[PDB]
Amino acid sequence: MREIVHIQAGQCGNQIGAKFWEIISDEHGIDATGAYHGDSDLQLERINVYYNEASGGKYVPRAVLVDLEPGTMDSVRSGPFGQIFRPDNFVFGQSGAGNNWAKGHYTEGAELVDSVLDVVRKEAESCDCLQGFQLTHSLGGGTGSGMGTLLISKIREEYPDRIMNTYSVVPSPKVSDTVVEPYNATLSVHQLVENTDETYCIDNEALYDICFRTLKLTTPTFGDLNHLVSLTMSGVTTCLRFPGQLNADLRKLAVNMVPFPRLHFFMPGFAPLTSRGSALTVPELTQQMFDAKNMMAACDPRHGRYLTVAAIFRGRMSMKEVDEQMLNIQNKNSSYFVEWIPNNVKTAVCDIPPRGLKMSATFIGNSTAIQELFKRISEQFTAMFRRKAFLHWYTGEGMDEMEFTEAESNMNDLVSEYQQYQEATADE
Amino acid sequence: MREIVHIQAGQCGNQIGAKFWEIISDEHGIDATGAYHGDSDLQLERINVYYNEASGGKYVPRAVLVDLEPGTMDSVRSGPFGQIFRPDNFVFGQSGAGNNWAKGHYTEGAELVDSVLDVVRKEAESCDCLQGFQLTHSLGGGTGSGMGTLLISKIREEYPDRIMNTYSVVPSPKVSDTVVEPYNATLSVHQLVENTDETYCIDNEALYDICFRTLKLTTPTFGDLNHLVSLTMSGVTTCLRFPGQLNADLRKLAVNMVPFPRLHFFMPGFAPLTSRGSALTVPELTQQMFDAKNMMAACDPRHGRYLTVAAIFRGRMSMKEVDEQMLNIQNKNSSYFVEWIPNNVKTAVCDIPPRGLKMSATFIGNSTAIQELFKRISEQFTAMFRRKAFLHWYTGEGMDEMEFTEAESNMNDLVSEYQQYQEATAD
Amino acid sequence: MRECISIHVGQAGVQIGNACWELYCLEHGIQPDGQMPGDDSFNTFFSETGAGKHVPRAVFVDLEPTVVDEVRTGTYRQLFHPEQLITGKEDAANNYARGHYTIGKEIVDLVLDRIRKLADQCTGLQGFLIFHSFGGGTGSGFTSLLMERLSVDYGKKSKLEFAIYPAPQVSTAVVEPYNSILTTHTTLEHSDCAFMVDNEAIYDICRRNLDIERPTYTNLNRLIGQIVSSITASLRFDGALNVDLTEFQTNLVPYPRIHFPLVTYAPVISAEKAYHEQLSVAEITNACFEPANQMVKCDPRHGKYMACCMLYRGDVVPKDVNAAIATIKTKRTIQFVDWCPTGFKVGINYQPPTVVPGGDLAKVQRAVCMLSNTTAIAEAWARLDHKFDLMYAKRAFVHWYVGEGMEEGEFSEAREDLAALEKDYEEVGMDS
Amino acid sequence: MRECISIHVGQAGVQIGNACWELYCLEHGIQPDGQMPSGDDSFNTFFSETGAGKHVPRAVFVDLEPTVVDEVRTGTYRQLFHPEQLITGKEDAANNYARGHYTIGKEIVDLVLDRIRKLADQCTGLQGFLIFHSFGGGTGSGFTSLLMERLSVDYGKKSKLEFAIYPAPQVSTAVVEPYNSILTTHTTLEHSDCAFMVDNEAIYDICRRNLDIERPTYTNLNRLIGQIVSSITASLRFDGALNVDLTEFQTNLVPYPRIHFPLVTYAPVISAEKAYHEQLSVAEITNACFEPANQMVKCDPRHGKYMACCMLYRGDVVPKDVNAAIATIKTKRTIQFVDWCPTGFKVGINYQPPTVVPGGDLAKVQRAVCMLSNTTAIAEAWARLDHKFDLMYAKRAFVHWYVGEGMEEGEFSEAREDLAALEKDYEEVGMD
Amino acid sequence: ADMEVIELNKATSGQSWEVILKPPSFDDPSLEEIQKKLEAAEERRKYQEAELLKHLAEKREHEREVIQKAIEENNNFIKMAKEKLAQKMESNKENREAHLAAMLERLQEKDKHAEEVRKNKELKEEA
Ligand SMILES: Nc1nc2c(ncn2[C@@H]2O[C@H](COP(=O)(O)OP(=O)(O)OP(=O)(O)O)[C@@H](O)[C@H]2O)c(=O)[nH]1
Ligand SMILES: Nc1nc2c(ncn2[C@@H]2O[C@H](COP(=O)(O)OP(=O)(O)OP(=O)(O)O)[C@@H](O)[C@H]2O)c(=O)[nH]1
Ligand SMILES: Nc1nc2c(ncn2[C@@H]2O[C@H](COP(=O)(O)OP(=O)(O)OP(=O)(O)O)[C@@H](O)[C@H]2O)c(=O)[nH]1
Ligand SMILES: Nc1nc2c(ncn2[C@@H]2O[C@H](COP(=O)(O)OP(=O)(O)OP(=O)(O)O)[C@@H](O)[C@H]2O)c(=O)[nH]1
Ligand SMILES: [Mg+2]
Ligand SMILES: [Mg+2]
Ligand SMILES: [Mg+2]
Ligand SMILES: [Mg+2]
Repeated sequence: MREIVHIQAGQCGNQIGAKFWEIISDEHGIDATGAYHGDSDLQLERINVYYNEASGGKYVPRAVLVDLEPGTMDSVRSGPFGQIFRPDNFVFGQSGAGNNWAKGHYTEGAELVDSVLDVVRKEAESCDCLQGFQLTHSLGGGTGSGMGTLLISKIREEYPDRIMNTYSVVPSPKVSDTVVEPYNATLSVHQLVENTDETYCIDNEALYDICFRTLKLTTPTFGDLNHLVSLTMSGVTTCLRFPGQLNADLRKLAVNMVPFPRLHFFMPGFAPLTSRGSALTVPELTQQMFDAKNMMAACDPRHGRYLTVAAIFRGRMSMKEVDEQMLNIQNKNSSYFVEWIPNNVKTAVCDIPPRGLKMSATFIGNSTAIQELFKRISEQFTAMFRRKAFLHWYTGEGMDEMEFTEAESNMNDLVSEYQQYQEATADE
Repeated sequence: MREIVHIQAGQCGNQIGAKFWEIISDEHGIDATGAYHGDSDLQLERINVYYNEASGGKYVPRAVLVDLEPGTMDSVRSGPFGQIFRPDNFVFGQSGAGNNWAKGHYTEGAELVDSVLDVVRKEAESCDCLQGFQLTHSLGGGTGSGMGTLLISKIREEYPDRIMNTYSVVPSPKVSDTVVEPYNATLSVHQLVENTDETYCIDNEALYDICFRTLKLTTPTFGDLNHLVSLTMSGVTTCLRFPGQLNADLRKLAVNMVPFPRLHFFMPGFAPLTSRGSALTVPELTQQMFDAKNMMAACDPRHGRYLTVAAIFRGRMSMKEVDEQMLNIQNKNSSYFVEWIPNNVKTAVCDIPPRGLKMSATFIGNSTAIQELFKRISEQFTAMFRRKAFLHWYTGEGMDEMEFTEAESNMNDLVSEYQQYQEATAD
Repeated sequence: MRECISIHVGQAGVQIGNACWELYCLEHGIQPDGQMPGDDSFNTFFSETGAGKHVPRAVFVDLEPTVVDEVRTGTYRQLFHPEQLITGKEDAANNYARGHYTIGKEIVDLVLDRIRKLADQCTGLQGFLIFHSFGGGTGSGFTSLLMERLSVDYGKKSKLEFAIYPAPQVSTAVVEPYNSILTTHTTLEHSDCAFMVDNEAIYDICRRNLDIERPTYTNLNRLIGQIVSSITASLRFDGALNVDLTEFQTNLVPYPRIHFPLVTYAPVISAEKAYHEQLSVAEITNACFEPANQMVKCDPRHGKYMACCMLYRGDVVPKDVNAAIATIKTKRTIQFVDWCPTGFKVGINYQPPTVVPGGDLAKVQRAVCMLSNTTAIAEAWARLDHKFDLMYAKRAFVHWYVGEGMEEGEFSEAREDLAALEKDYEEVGMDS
Repeated sequence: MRECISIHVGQAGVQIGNACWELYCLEHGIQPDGQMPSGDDSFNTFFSETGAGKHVPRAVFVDLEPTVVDEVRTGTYRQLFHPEQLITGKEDAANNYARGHYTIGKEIVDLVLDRIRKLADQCTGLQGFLIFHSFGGGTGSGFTSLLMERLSVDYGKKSKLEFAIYPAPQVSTAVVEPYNSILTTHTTLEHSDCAFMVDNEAIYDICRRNLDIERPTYTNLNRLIGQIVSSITASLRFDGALNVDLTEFQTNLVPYPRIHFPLVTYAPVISAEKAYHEQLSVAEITNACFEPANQMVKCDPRHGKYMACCMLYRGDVVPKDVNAAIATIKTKRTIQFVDWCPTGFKVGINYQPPTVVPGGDLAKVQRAVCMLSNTTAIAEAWARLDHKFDLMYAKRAFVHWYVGEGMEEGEFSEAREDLAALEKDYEEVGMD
Repeated sequence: ADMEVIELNKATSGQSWEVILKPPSFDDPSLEEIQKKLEAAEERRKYQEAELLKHLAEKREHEREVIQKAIEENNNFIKMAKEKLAQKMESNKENREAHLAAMLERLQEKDKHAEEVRKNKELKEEA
């Protein structure tokens, strides 16, 4: 369990993926040219989990950049760490997906899917011990959602024994691009329930709310949203790229976090909440685990019960203090953890804080409260589906109305399942 | 839709036809020899609609001059602009039609009809894009009425897809005392109802009245009546001869003006009303649209309802003022326009005024009030037909009494139809 | 790549094409001879010859040669190859039956042949942009025939229209409501999206905002060209946010028949004044919901929005756009249907709206073009349908169509279809 | 000669082996390169000798992943071991027993047995095996149980003694550790002769309390574990008199095959940084033996009954003082033994003094003691583990991870039923 | 005081003995078994992986069925558009020709009547 192959698909997937690569490069002391200029051995100990070592001292991200349109690829190449990427790993079509899941999954996406598999196969065969795949994408558009989910199932066919992990950006009317977002998201959730092992739910509703309410940004932009996403992704991957005992690899994390196969949707949390232009004690950080204000999915952790939680503390802090505060947070809030999964909160402490901060906390939660996010998508979906609004754009691509009823049913079943375990008692 | 072939038949047709050719030649800067000596580019832009370009820079009217008697043809040749015409295009017989429609349509006219078709075929085949035919003739005589209507049906047979347009001079007891004029006119109306696409009704009753009452000419002559006809014809063909958007060709005009196939009889209007030896404002010009005194057909526009109207303003005037005044004239007179044909009044403004004037207005009206002109002909006809007076003039030529009953019925039906749509409500 | 073929039909379609292609040349630095001394997105609308000259991916068609002859002899006569400027001899005489059957059938194959040759030069054809009036014989009849033949030759390939809605102030024919209903009926099934432009709205904006006493087609087409250029700027440039032919369709069309967006444009400033100062992003965004700035006369307060697409251009920042749209979301006067959770597609291009030197429009720092699907646009169909009924009840002018081989049943079928469309806008505006 | 082969399985087994072998080297005067500048020859039971005069541990270090063993391969003692005895795979068991037993373990098991066979070939009087492993890890649980099964086939009557790490939340790595513990105990019950359990919480708390270490690391825990393992094996590696052979462990501590889990107690555990204190007497260290605070497994011996007690004294200890110390303890305390066993202790004195790693957390003491007692009170550790198993298993939480590796649900029922029978056995044995 | 000490062993580095405080109140697998169990587990692991691939193959077949459905629908739309237009163009051609044939039949009849009038004029004249 060493190498991870990263895939970023569509406008959203490429934007948050480029931001991920720039934060972790800074943390690992890697410059825009792939050169290491750090001052710690912890920075290079697990560098191979995400980077390949190329000709003469340089490190190249094991990343495949995908889109059905070239514009997004160009903006990444031009961006801050654009030249760090392997040029042969940029795979793009010319047609675009027209913000249509059916075009990404069945038509134009199917035409470009083989070109992507060939690049990810080259990266995977190069691995001494492949952990699996990490995909960043949006659920609201056409390429990230439709083609990204098509890629998951084609990779599932060739690598059925590897871990499939996603960072899935949930659409919100608060920061919306297209009218059909609830259809594209529902058709993607249906695919993620069946084919991924771990999905981090990155909700644009929660990110907009953090920027507006907490960071006091009257008019947040994608840059403000993506600054929170980059800090969150740096936090959730801490275990994978620095030496440590707990959840050090994709399979060990899945085994610790997923008690039931379909319930693999995580609610990420982060403290402190910062803006792009600029404190915090151990008890203050531990408290944010139950704070809906610090959640990256628009759900309240106090509304459900945590099945499992991974808490990651970063920076110079006392491990003894972290241990004391974590025990207190579980004992004081006993009613928000399922009683039938003993010691279900695992804590890890890393001496290297994220880029720009001196201390931080990141929470990977598998909470039954995530059903609120799925219910919100379901209600937006039924509002359109009841009237069959915009359906000709999907049926025109060869889809049947039946696939919509099936995607909706599966998602309502998933909500019903979270509710079933939220109510499940130890005394059967 | 480029070239128009013009035909003038009989004494009246040749007289008003020659006058049309001299007015439009002056407007287009063409002299009696066919030479252009104008100053404006608008004068030559659509010169090909009526003129052929001959050897050297000369322009020759695409006109066929027809008569069963030679006299009017000699008069035309001698007249002003007589030499402009193509000599081979003068087709004449020697016999005459004796003010008898039967002689023009069936006997003498039938003998000369082929000689005419020979000349019009040569003109029509020379056209890059033939619009159709334009005929000037009288309805009360023998040649213009009988032979002119025979020509329409023969030309129609060979060119069924072309527009057939006439300038038809309606008889009046005021001008012409040749007693059988109601018979010749009725037999011609019957033909025009069935075979023309657009007929401008030029009424001698209205022309006589304008000269006598408005122009104060105690004894008007054909020269005085024809001065009004020349100004009116210059006005109605403005759209065909000069660059413009509205009614630029014969078919576009017909489609805008004729809602029902048989109701293609227009009431032309003109302001100012001038003598042969003589400027109004925009509001003054627009008012004359409802003035019976300015109508070339002896009908009152306020007596009926306009199905469609084309208003043509010529001279240096504000298009904004014309637009304001035209809106006001239809809003104030809403009861005189049929409600079930929306926006049925189309206005056009041309910078070139007619010969002799600085500003003018011409109105092409398709009004239900034209039934007054047909009723007048019908009553005169029945007065004679009831007694079978002069019938042997027509039966002697091989005609049956049945053709008379049929022509009369067709005309009464046309009156009944104008009345039906005058009373037709949107409900 | 991502090519778009422009088809201009009849006098209105051709004269509007004149304004558009002149403006695209100015916007991309292309000289009238096709030469240009790097974005490269303009290649979606211009092909390139071996000699380095740029040629529009366009066909100009008219059944009469007068209008196209002005292009053939004008400033841009070297920009187009003569094979792409197609004309017959006789026009459709403001008769749909002549455009579709009698006169159109004689030139239809030639037009398709030239479109086929333009399509051959496309590696990723998005579809077609068809410009035509609803009123003219060629604009109505020939476009309907062409739409039908394009569906046979290109199947479901995207077909979007720019249609001139008739207005009495500049109307050329009494039968225009007949031609409009017949062409809408035939075209409904073959069009994917039709942007309607009411001549009275363009006329009144010219009078009010530009101080032009009696606007001519020159004035109307300069403004129309500005709007068409705004709609195609996302295709011909690569800005902060782009939108292709497919993205317009997916966002603006919820049901196949409901494909008529309302176009709004701001700011329209007279080349005079100078003391106009510069309008903010919020100011130009607000103006899009004002009925005075609409391309079709109708009242959006009497209707409900199902989709709104904002096409910004010039000195525009996404932060400024989001703040402006946020204030618009809170407007009680701007109602959306309940089955539409989100109705905002934003696109931003950095290239300011270029104006024709010597023209009536001023050089602004930022401008916006909104495309909105509102049920209020059914008011334009109701106006047209009523005028049709008045004439058809008496069979007034119907003999002109029947004489060309058309049947009266086609008038009944066409009107019944538009009556169903009126009911569709009513049903779609209902709450669930 | 009485040779013993040590088998270190998984991260816990390998890291504890590091501490054990470092301490044995210190105790026998062996340098990290295997040299010893040479008491008695008993050290040969744990170290073979090469032709070059170097001493090599009779040990195999196994992990399904290479990170932990790689530290041994590159560390200070990289010359003490030959690379053939440090065996690693590429992919670990991902904290899943089924993965370590049925999937990954299956491919490396033969290689490990082959290397064990080669170490056994060098033995003249092989006593048996000492297996160090965690209950919680996928390798410590799954691979050890697979290895125990094959060792029973290849070495019929050879003794197998375990040193097993009981899971503790303070240092726990996985939620499913109670599943792995019950599954490995079930499969290993029949193949082990004696298993000395070590609760990570007990040693974690002794490090905090006795050594003043705020947040003890595995380095601190294993240094302490190493002292206890050294105390137990001292009579095999030195010419001792109690538990001098492996078979003697079953004879002295195991009355029934299934009840093979002795409780280990150790005293004194003194901080190295302690201000020069007076040495603890024999009475003082003996009394501490009977205090729950000094136990390796958290449980209450007051709630149970002893069936065997072995006192392993080390250093400056006289039999007269031991007997006086034991006499007082019986006088004051209860020391309830089961009715079929006599109340009494088997005492052993190993004169070799207690050795500590220089620079470590433990002070060098003059005398120390390690008690091994088979008490029914240890069933409290099984009850804790069994309850956590039941809570998760009732909901089939995490079970899909095991079934996906080829395991059947019936194995969970069988494993739990077997540990329910074990709980009943401790109850039956303690009855009278 | 009652404690029975019993010497056991005494060696170079050790000494051992038993201390009695009170007397008591009351006086194999096979390689084949292992191999059978491990192979059974491997077959279950392989069976579930094989069933997963069979279902992923069913999703690949569905993907082809939707693409084929899209292509058939576009071709059927072309087929319907082609015959609707061919029917419309041919009906219109029949109608326009019928209207123009009827108008030339009317004109022809009028010309037959004209020669019939000419016939009567001739017998009225002469005689
Ligand atoms: N947080 C965040 N959300 C984004 C970003 N870009 C787009 N989104 C969201 O993602 C959804 C749209 O998905 P996209 O990935 O942009 O679509 P696409 O795959 O590029 O589709 P095409 O344009 O057809 O190629 C919406 O709900 C947006 O709010 C970004 O940079 N950050
Ligand atoms: N306005 C006008 N009417 C005329 C003129 N000449 C004759 N008319 C009218 O035309 C009718 C008589 O018809 P004519 O044209 O002279 O006769 P024709 O068509 O030549 O037939 P024939 O004399 O039989 O050869 C009467 O209604 C006259 O009032 C003229 O120059 N102007
Ligand atoms: N905005 C605008 N409208 C125009 C223009 N030219 C004509 N129109 C409108 O189009 C309608 C008339 O149709 P046209 O396009 O001129 O006719 P056509 O398509 O050439 O057809 P025919 O000439 O009948 O063969 C009326 O509503 C006019 O106001 C133009 O340049 N701009
Ligand atoms: N005392 C002690 N316990 C340890 C050590 N390392 C791990 N553990 C415990 O062992 C359990 C986890 O099992 P591991 O031995 O690390 O895992 P493994 O045997 O390598 O198996 P995989 O990594 O899953 O293949 C937890 O209870 C840990 O606290 C160590 O060095 N000392
Ligand atoms: Mg994109
Ligand atoms: Mg005469
Ligand atoms: Mg035209
Ligand atoms: Mg391990």
